[PDB]
Amino acid sequence: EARARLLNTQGKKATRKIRERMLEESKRIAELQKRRELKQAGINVAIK
Amino acid sequence: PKKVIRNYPGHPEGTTALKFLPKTGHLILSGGNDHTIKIWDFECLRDFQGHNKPIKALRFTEDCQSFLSSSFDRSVKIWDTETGKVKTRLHLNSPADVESRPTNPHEFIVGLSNSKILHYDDVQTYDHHLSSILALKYFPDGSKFISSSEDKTVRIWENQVPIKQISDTASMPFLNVHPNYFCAQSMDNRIYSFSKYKRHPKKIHSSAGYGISLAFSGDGRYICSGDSKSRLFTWDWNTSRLLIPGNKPITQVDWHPSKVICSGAAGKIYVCD
Amino acid sequence: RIQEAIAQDKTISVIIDPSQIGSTEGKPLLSMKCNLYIHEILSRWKASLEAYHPELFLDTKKALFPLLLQLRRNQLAPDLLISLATVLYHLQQPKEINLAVQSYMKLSIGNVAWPIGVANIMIDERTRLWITSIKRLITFEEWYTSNH
Amino acid sequence: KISLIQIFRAHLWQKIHESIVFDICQILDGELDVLQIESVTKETVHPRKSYKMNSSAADITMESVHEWEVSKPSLLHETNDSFKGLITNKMWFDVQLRYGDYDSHDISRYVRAKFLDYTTDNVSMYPSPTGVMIGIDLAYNMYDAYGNWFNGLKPLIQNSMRTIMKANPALYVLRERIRKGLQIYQSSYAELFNNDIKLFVDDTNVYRVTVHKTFEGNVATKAINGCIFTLNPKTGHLFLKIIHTSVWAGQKRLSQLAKWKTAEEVSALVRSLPKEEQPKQIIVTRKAMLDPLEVHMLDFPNIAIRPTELRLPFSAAMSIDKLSDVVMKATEPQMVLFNIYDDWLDRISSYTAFSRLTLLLRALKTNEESAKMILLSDPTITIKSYHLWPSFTDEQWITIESQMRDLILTEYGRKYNVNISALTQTEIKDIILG
RNA sequence: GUAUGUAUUUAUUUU
RNA sequence: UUUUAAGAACUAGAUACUAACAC
RNA sequence: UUAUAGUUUUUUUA
Repeated sequence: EARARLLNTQGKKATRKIRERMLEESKRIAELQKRRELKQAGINVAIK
Repeated sequence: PKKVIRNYPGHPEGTTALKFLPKTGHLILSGGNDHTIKIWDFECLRDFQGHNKPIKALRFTEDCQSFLSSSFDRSVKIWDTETGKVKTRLHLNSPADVESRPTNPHEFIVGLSNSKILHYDDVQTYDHHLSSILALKYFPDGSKFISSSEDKTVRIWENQVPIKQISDTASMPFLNVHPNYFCAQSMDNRIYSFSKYKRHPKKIHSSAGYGISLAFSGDGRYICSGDSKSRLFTWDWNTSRLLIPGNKPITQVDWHPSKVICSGAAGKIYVCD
Repeated sequence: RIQEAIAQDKTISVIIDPSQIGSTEGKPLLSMKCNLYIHEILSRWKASLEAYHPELFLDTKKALFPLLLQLRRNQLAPDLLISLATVLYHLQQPKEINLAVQSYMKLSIGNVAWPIGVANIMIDERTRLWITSIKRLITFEEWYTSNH
Repeated sequence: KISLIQIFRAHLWQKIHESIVFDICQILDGELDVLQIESVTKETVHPRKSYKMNSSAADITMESVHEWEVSKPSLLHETNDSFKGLITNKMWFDVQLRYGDYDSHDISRYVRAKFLDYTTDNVSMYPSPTGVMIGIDLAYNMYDAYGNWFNGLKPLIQNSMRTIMKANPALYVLRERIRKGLQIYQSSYAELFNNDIKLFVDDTNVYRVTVHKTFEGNVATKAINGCIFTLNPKTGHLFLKIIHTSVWAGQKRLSQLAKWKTAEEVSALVRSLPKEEQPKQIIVTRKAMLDPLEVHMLDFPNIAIRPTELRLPFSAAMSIDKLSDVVMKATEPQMVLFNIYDDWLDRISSYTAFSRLTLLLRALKTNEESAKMILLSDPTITIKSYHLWPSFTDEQWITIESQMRDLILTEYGRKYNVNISALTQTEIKDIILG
């Protein structure tokens, strides 16, 4: 319990940020391979 | 509508599974019931042997030049596309009927008559469905694994226990991920979707075009095309068997990265335009 | 005035074909059939009035009068005729009295009732009046087929 | 302001006005002869006259058999009157409602005040320029009538108000509710089977919370479809009102919202039904349903709600599939009718049918799945679509009565840490009955 | 018991 | 030119965090 | 336990 406790220094807010940011990156990757597979159909859809 | 562009014979046994090069669209990898894999040009390029028994599933990697094939021999075999030789052999699966390659993590997801889903470090075992596991998929955000089993359920997994259970199916033999963040799940007579589709008995694979067209292969040989938004069925076709009326069915199917590729139980691949 | 014609035709029976319940072309016909069947039920109740709640008969007839006129003139909305016909259809099946009551429950809740053996509606005051009496036709029928 | 906003809701005010005065629409709806009554003619009341105090109008016009002698206006309890000053036929009441306060706790100055002023005022609507005032302060429960007088009503009023102010429920809704807020309540069986129709509402299946992953981590709450389970114990046609989670979409805590949509469904079903098929009672184990039921059950003092006196096992209803099979299939909420007893009215009376049925529910409550196997152990005789429980022979039903019975006794003695061998009969009958 | 935050593209921008 | 995971199967649950859900 | 419930120092008898 303690040996696990010491190792995280931040507090709820920072961790919350780590998540939010990664979720943004999943959004990016997804939207990309959206556009990639649409290029494999040749139809070119512009990014927002 | 759709129609029949091309017929490709050349497998000795049935065609169980088909996957397509995710980058250049230049070829197929097609399993077989003869244990081989024959890489077709979207002519026959090469033959990849090395399984002793039939190949239920094949999946090609995006970020990697790797090809993960999996069979009834209880083994998940890697393939290095560069030099075309088996690199790695997995394990834990005394037949494995599904492989799906997690997009961003360098993971494998395998499943089969084990009734468990194994996350392979290219680590986790997911206790789960009460029967064999037919079809498995991977997603970048939450639930990262969707699974479908012959207990007639579909589970949405949290890999880091079940996040959600979907019981509305009355065996779920096929799923496909819409390239909208949803899934299309199948059963005997009713093809549903999950974040309905009108079907009379079609009993008993699915594929989703980027145009929101939802393909459904029959075991009666009928090709049931749908719109994905509505649920409407705008077309139903019937394949010509070959030069038995029982052998007419559709084992697998896929779309490229405007064409359709369906391996059939008649020992032929057909290309629908 | 075709409704004035269908009502005078002796070629229409009380038997309801469930396959016609949702038909657009058969609406005028089905509407008259419902009118004819309800009269037939009230007729058998009349014939055995002393044996089955005679004190409720008159009130039931009065509540059904406006519905019958509407059925005779094909004035019921599509969804409403569909629900009523479904109830009456199952009622014509002795071993389907429970499917009739189930259909009746939907109708009373404002939902469309489709044949079960084989979305929404709105209810008014005078309409609520005849929907209530329909339940009386159901209870009578159960008693009738049970006591003979 | 908080506490009051409790005390009145769903227009409990308006309901009060109807219950009282409309119930007089009965009592002097039927009195024709002795007072020379042609008919009871009242104007259709706009919905706001109950809670809008701007100005008032003639309510319920008495149109005499023959003729009537209007004395100069006095109170109900203002006595001695010479009626013959005038004559009318058509009449009316002014009967109203105001919650008074420690300044004005005497209505009568308000009675004659408002009455007089109204009568002599333009905006006041009258068919007859004679009539009667009956007001009430719900505050101190006072009431009064300052009318013009043609003879004979006076005690009919007097005594009748003794009844009303002691009876017509909405009052007793207050005097319940005010005591809720005030927290003063002064300190110091088989008949279920009698003729009139007795119904069973049990709501524990109505809102089913479903625990699910919290995006980050936490314990997530949700729900999945319920339905309202009601039956009469006798004739076995189930009323299931489907609860389709769409219902809960946007709002609040759904504990209160549960209880209130249960009440409104049960009521709507009742109202819609015929006077012949309506219940004469209602019986529920969960008494959190009292207030919602009641408050929607003002409208029917005919019916009478009665609770449980006795410990009861109804929460297993869903674990017996086919109905739950129906719960999970519904796209849109609807009623469905079913069959409780399989067919138990041939081979039994409903009597020991219901004893065996409770016992079934029991062994479904404690150990569950052992009981479900007991039922379906040999499926090789199969349940039809209409039945629910596994169809049996005589002996199968009978011994399974014994075994299901046995569970809670044995599991009991083990689990509750008090022995089964030292028992006395009446505690056995207790847990069996409850 | 909640504030707070996020996305909600339908009507085809030239090879 | 890089790399190599001991592998597979079976098992119960204790300490856990939290729950606009049950006095 | 209801018509809620982050700041309004949260909780004691003759």
